[PDB]
Amino acid sequence: VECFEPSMLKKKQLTVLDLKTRRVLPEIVREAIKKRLRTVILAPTRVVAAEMEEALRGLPVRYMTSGTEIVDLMCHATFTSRLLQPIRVPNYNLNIMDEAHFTDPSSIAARGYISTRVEMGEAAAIFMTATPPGTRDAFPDSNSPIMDTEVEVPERAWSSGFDWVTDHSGKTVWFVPSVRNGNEIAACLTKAGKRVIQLSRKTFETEFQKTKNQEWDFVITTDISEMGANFKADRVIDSRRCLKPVILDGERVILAGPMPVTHASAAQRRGRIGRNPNKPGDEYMYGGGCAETDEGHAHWLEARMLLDNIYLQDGLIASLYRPEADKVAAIEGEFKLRTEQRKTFVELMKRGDLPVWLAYQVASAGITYTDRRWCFDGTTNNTIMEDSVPAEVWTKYGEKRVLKPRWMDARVCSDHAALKSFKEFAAGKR
Repeated sequence: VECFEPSMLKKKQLTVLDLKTRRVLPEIVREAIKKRLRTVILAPTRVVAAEMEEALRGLPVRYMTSGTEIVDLMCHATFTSRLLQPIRVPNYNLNIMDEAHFTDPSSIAARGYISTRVEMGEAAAIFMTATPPGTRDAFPDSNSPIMDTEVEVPERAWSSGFDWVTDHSGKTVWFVPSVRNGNEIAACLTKAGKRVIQLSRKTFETEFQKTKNQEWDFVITTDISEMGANFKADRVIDSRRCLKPVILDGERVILAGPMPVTHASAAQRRGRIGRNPNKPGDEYMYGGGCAETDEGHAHWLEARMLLDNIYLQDGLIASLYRPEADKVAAIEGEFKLRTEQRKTFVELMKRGDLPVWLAYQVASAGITYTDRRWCFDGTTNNTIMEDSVPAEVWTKYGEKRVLKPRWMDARVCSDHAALKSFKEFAAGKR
């Protein structure tokens, strides 16, 4: 609940610790070592993993990010990846997930595996988050009072009518629905004389350090900053919008929206500020309402794809964490692959860096990892565009062909670097 007690470490217990790194995590870790409980600590990002190392200095933690530790620490994604691969992973007696609201498929699957293990009676778990899966509170308490204001927020370059944006003399974190959208606002700001840092999923791990090392006026970020990113800011501007990956007719993935964020997302975005007890009056400006946009969101179907392929016990398939389990319509076990296709599936996701859903379509079709023929033999309306002309690649055979994947997932080309990565894939370069 609000305070940790040693009883939470008992098998069969699952606790949502709302709302840390603190001396709280070290407290938990000390209690776990004293009880000789084999423990995992799951961090959302490497940035958070490094922060954790700092707080846990002196404690026997194996950082998978003496030689003899009984506490392991790794990223959410790493845990789930190790589960899916042939790799032996301990049946941890205690599972600690930090920023346990993370809606990445790997994170959802991890919650599912972990929560099933506690239901079986095999482990305990602690899910640490200010915004539990399921929450409807966009305005949770904070360390210091926040001034909340509903206002029209620009989503395109502007010149007049938004003076409050540029008249501010402090530091602002501005949440946008997409990289491309952030690029436009960033350009507008920079033209206006501001110093801007941009953050997204693919750049976060390396670019977040700029917020410490460089002067800045605005951070333009996608939803990746909802996962414990700490800024020394006094204002958040929140579009209150996101893109929603959606599977259409079981045959394609589109990026729907922009559309309203969940209450959890809004709460996390706002929670970037109001954090300093000695600094009341941080500002949260928000530009729309919330909605349950995690319903029918592809990430929870992708989570099922992952979990269907993780062994737990003969004949058993882990269920999603119950508060999240209605976000997807699927039959448990429907995505279970046989050993060789599973291996292909994993390789497409890791080395291939393909979205889960796409990796599944390819693997389930009996295509081997290196066989890229599918990247070119799709229908005309699957052609991927580059600067409003069909995108082209040289195949590993040396033939120039139009990128036209058999299965279309919009995430493969939603911004320049995504397209650059998929073109390299289609070319057989990884």
